[PDB]
Amino acid sequence: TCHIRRKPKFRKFKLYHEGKFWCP
Repeated sequence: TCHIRRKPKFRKFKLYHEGKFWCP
């Protein structure tokens, strides 16, 4: 599922260890 208010952008580490959810 993909539901986010602020899509991922301008980030260094991808899929880091912070909340399992990567899909706006």
